[PDB]
Amino acid sequence: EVDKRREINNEHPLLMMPLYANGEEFNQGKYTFWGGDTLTGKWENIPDDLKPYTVIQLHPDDLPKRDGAARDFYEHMLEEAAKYVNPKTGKNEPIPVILTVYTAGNMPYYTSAHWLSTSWIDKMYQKYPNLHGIFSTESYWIWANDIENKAADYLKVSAKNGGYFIWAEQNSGSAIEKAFGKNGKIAFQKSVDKYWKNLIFMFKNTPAAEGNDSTTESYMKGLWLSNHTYQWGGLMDTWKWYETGKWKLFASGNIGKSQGDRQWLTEPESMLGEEALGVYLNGGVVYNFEHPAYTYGVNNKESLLFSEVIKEFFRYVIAHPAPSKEKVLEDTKVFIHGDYSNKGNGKFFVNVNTDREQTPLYMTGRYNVIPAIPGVLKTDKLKESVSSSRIQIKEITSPEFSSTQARKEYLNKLYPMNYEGDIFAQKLDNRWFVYNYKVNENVKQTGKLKFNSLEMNVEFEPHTYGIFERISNGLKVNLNNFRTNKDSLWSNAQDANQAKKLPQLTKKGAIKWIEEHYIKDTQFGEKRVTKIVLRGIDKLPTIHSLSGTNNSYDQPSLNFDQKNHMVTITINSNGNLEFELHFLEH
Ligand SMILES: C[C@@H]1O[C@@H](O[C@@H]2[C@@H](O)[C@@H](O)[C@@H](CO)O[C@H]2O)[C@@H](O)[C@H](O)[C@@H]1O
Repeated sequence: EVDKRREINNEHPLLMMPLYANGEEFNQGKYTFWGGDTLTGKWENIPDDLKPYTVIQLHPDDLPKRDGAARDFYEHMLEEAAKYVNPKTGKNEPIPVILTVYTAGNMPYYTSAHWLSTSWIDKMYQKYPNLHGIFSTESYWIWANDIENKAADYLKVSAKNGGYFIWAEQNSGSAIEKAFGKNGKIAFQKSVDKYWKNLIFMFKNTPAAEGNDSTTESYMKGLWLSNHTYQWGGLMDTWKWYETGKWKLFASGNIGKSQGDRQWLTEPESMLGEEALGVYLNGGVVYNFEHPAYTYGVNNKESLLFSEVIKEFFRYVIAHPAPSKEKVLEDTKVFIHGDYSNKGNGKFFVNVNTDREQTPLYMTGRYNVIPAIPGVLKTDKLKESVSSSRIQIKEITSPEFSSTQARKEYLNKLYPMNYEGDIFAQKLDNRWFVYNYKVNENVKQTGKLKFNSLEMNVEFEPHTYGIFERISNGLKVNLNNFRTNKDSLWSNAQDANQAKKLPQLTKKGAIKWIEEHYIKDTQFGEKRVTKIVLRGIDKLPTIHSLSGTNNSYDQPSLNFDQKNHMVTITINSNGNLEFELHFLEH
């Protein structure tokens, strides 16, 4: 094993920071990125506390589809990264980079990445110590005849150099199963046997109409737990709103895949945090997002989605490392072996822990994410673990998984009910994680959570998550319900028919909209109410260390009922929020 170029694990998580090449400007002799970020400027902007956990991911986007274009662009940017000087200290501090080397099956009619040989990648790794890895993303819809063979070579060249091969894919058309050899293409299977410690496997939740979110995430987790990948994570994509045909928030009717650039702007900001919790709570540690202009920003500035949701979430997962492999193994009661593609794909989990076929959220944390690996793989390394002795490893073809009802009846024997209410909640140590699981329905949810004898009842609007930690002197609360008003994008359309017929915003138009109406002159959402009721409290709690998104919250209201030893906390806000309540139990 050659020494790893960086650590990627629960204590050293990874936020990929995408920069997409502007191929139009490349044709004009310029080296630029869509949205106006620069490599140096973006890196400089990254808060210093996050720099150790953040890597610039170059993507070749619409560079010309000809030999040399991607190499030229990439070499230019690798040089810029390598030569970077920290202005505050005058020292050369090479910027860490991941290159996107494979996408859309590397077809020459789809991507300039086609013309990036493994020889060239090896050369770049050897020339640039700051090249930490290479990335393959989104080939499920164009599963090239040699994709597994190519993937083996990317993993091997990364292992040769101590870098990581990172692959983001969704289980559409059995993609994840095929990657590991389902249909007899076993080169990557063999590569992973040798080099899994240099592999990161991520979901890519883009193709949302196909509903493969839960099954792909199950596989990512299972592959990690069974030593087929070093770590896992996910790429969470606001284009899901386009893929599923949604339009104005909460509006009825479906417009199909007709208004892409309006659609990728509309997903509520805080919903990205809801998605990211599924990674974190299940031991994943690598995070990436699209569309980058909305999820990260433009012109070397942070979007509000980034500053108020993603940045704060990522800081949280650094301060509170995700559960380790050992911990997740100890907690796992059921591990599935077999192909979801033969058991309804995403339908497998509908009415088990997801509320519908097309969602990136869960409706209960009772089972967490049930880990699985494809049928082609073996569970030998899983069983060799000192931490796997109490796991029931079950074939997906088992009677226990034959129907929705059978799944719950089986899982309920091993995963006890641990809260009440129709809401998502999951407990880790002294922390309850809660969110409203509605996607595009304006419906409040309620739940009853306990910390031993202390009862906490919550009421949440959609697009709201919270983290409630019992601390020695009371409760720490982190709340995020940040959701700006996107109705302006949908003006002039009273119904779905009209919305479908709107003029296209276009890619350039959406970037401009972000600049003119999101980075500045933002149409913030209305403050909305969250309720928290604590029962079993001695005296009126005190509030401490209150902070959050500027101008986004009223002072929380505390109403203590001495006779009933309870307090009702009413919050009116739209943003991230943090505070501690200090109290004793009765
Ligand atoms: C092949 C992929 O292209 C880009 O993503 C596409 C988006 O640009 C958009 O068209 C959505 C629509 O749902 O589909 C995408 O496939 C890249 O961002 C991605 O990394 C792939 O290269």
